[PDB]
Amino acid sequence: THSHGLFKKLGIPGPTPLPFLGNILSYHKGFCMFDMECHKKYGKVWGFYDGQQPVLAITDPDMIKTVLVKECYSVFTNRRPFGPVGFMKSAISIAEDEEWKRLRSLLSPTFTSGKLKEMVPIIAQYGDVLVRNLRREAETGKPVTLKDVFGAYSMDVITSTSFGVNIDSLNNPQDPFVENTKKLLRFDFLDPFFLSITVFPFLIPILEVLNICVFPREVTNFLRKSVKRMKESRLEDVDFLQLMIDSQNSSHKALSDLELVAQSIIFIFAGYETTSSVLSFIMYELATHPDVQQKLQEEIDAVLPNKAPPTYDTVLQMEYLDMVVNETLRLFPIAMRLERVCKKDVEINGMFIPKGVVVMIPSYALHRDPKYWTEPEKFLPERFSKKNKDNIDPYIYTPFGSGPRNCIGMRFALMNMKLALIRVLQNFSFKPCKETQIPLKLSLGGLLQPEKPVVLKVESR
Amino acid sequence: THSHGLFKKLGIPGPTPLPFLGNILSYHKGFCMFDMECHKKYGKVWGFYDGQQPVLAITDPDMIKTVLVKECYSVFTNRRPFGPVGFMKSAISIAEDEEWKRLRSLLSPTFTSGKLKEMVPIIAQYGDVLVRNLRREAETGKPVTLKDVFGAYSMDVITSTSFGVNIDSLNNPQDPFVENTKKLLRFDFLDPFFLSITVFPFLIPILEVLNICVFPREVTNFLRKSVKRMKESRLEDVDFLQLMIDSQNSSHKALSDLELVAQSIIFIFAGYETTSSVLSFIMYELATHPDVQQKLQEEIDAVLPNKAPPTYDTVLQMEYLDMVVNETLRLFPIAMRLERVCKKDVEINGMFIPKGVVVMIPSYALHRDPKYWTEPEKFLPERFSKKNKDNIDPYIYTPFGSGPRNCIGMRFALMNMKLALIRVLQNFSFKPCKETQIPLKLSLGGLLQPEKPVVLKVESR
Ligand code: HEM
Ligand code: HEM
Ligand SMILES: O=C(CCc1cccnc1)N[C@H](CS[C@H](Cc1ccccc1)C(=O)NCCc1cccnc1)Cc1ccccc1
Ligand SMILES: O=C(CCc1cccnc1)N[C@H](CS[C@H](Cc1ccccc1)C(=O)NCCc1cccnc1)Cc1ccccc1
Repeated sequence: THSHGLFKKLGIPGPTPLPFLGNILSYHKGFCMFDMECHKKYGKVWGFYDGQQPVLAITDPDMIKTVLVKECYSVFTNRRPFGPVGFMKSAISIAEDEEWKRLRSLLSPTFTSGKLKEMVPIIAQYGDVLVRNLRREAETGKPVTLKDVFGAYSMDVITSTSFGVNIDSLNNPQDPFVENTKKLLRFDFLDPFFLSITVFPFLIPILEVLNICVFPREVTNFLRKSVKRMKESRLEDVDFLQLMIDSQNSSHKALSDLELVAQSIIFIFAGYETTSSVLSFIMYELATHPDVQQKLQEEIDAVLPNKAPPTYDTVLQMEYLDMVVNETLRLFPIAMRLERVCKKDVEINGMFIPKGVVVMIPSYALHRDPKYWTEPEKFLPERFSKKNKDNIDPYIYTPFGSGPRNCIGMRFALMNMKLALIRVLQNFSFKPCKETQIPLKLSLGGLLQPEKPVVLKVESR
Repeated sequence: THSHGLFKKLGIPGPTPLPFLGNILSYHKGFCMFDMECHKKYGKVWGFYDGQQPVLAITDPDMIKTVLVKECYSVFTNRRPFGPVGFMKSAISIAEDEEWKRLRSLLSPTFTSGKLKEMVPIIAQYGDVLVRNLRREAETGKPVTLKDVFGAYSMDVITSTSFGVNIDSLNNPQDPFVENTKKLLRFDFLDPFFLSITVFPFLIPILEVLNICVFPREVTNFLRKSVKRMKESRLEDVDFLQLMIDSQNSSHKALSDLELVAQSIIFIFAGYETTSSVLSFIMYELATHPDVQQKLQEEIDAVLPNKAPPTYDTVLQMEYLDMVVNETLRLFPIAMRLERVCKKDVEINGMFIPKGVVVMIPSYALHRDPKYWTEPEKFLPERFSKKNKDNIDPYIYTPFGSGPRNCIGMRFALMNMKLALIRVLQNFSFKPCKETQIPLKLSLGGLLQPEKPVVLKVESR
């Protein structure tokens, strides 16, 4: 209990921390639930201890804007440290302060709406590959596991948009380029290893000296040379790698070759498990709400008659599609929490925040708060219609974060997912099976994933 | 050899580092000598590795000013980290960045020339106590160990100028207030413990979690309550404690009670072993250069006839006294090195310095460089006469450092030592004994102290 008396001093409420452990025994239900209960017992602001690390939760919308936007560069610039990360210290999502601001500048033009429009015909091709692999499992006439057919598509989109490799991953389950990227899995921070790091942060330097890394030494070594091969095989003869190779031919130093590999890995990590997981939560909400699934299939047939191919402009045209995606992200925000490290002794919105405190925003707990959402746990896509979309505080619904450090690929991800939904709904309908978990139970761990894999019926239109 | 390829890349020369150990095996001769040899083999700029920590030495005067003065706040603000320090993180000599700048502001008025003039009659009283204890060892007619009679005086000056306690330490060898302060000893950074920290910096966080501290848990606990007792016994009824208690009755927050204890300990640490050690090196240079000792005794008798008591104005009046003190500090600069941590990727005086590099200035090696000193190893106080004192680059001779982070007590220390020398030379002469080590050999460790304790003859005038 070295720093366990800080919140009691400031008068901030919170649960009682055990020595050394702090409040980590409360994670037995998961992040999403320890947050909802704390929002209940204590109100708009409270605190707790991840081991000896004090964490200050905030739920006031005006106070959130100061953290994420206003005092972002001056105060709350970096995320909660974690390791050992090895060379992935150069990834944008991990870099801090000034190294981060240089990386955010060198990679921001990579994610403009102009570059995204040139990636659309490439991503659309794997929508067609997604249909043929789903039509073979539809004539199978038995339940189809979503995260396998969506994982194959998300894998396909990543390998092509980031490196230019074009593989049918579902029909090439043993390709070298596919074998490595499947070993990249989302970090479970309530799992044994990362919990020990939370209680023993002093062990992080020991692991760094042993070259141990949370990113496996082999998948990283496979890409560190694949890039340097492609940087010397494409050279000389619209992928993320090309845009980064173009960037180092000009804040204010060019992207290094190892920094190039770091961002490529972070893009694969980001677009792989997120795209396939969100697409799973959407089809579960459509199969259990056939009214929604039918209405969306009709909007798709109006913009794209004769099962016409979707384009960049035809996708941004659909609004009920954007309503369904936003509503699913409300009930299942894959981030759950937003966090920033306080680097100074500052006073925001009338409250003293000392240096070293981790400020946290419980996104999951705010997405299901009745103070802003009518019938929160119900899947009602009408909240985001242009009639009611104005009653939504942009600092309560933050699926992609907010401020200068929000998700840099928010819009590649939306385009990637909407293109998949359109082609899938132009050829199939989705019914619930007997083994379909209803209602869906979230995993008690540190990931926003279903307890049991989603299984649905798939029929051909 | 994680970061052992940095200097080889930049083209900077330096000795070959072993894996993990780096260049630490070269410290078998000491700091002062590994520095002189490196100044020889490599020139004006070189580098080496304290374990995995790269250290860049610089010896160009214009490049030193940028580090210590110009880019001090922007780049080279903090010293080389070391621990575990516990609550002594709040000491000014240890605090970093903005916490340091706040502490330097709150304690700068404590060390003005105005406050020092009010401390003179107090310090002068223990000059008289120094004489009587030396006159009893003069009629003993046998060699007198200097660091025992000067340690008693330096102890006396510290307890009175910092807390107001007045003890004859040499005749009260068992006083509670004297027993604790004698347990404070200068850190030997070439000793087993601090060398292990250099090779295993990842062990510092482990020791911090076990409340282990390089400052003994007992001497610190004795002063942490002695202050809070005196802060409640003097309250309510010219010491360093009073000036700090006055400071917390006004950048820009008042001094905390624990921060008060931290600075008091750093003042005791500073003024104790330094004052007694420098006074030992001076009397050794006077006893082995009787021409100097006689000339100074005559200058003292001109300003202060009839063994008149020295005052603040009569001390600043003497110039040969100031010449002797400066020349002794040239041959024995107790700091040996000046160091700063580079916090940015900067380019100073036409050289790229990457982040995380420790910039080092070899003070001992520059004080004995023939490129600026004629006959460097000879004790010639005439270098600092107002005739030749202009041929001395203020960035080569830096016994008290330079820039915004120089020694805050440079001038309390000079006044403390000169007052002792005057009273001692007004009553005694110092002859060398048979056991007098001639020439004096410095210790092969990490401290600038004699191999054997200095022993001299003392006769009454
Ligand atoms: C449904 C899909 C996705 C969602 C919901 C999502 C959400 C988020 C959230 C909540 C953050 C943290 C924002 C904050 O801390 O304030 C974030 C950061 C980030 N995301 Fe995403 N993301 C998605 C997909 C992607 C994709 C496909 C990429 C591809 C490059 C990507 C790249 C990044 C990066 C680089 C960051 C860190 C930005 C920085 O630190 O400067 N994300 N995302
Ligand atoms: C012969 C006596 C002394 C000598 C030669 C000496 C020399 C030095 C040197 C070389 C430095 C480092 C400067 C740098 O890093 O640029 C320093 C720092 C310092 N000294 Fe002294 N010193 C002496 C006595 C004292 C005394 C009596 C005090 C009493 C308070 C004191 C207080 C300090 C402090 C607080 C610092 C750190 C300043 C900071 O980090 O802001 N020193 N000294
Ligand atoms: O720091 C923390 C908190 C540490 C902690 C917690 C509790 C206790 N003790 C310590 N967690 C994130 C840093 S690692 C993040 C992990 C990840 C998330 C989703 C999918 C794959 C991988 C990652 O690799 N992201 C790459 C890019 C990406 C991934 C997903 C969506 N968009 C973009 C912070 C973070 C969260 C979300 C998004 C980005 C970063
Ligand atoms: O950081 C370092 C380098 C660490 C390292 C080295 C090698 C390898 N790996 C790591 N060393 C100093 C920080 S501790 C200093 C120690 C000390 C010196 C003299 C007397 C008593 C105590 C201290 O307690 N000083 C208090 C005030 C004082 C003491 C003496 C003279 N004036 C003022 C830096 C420092 C040097 C000199 C002066 C101040 C600070």
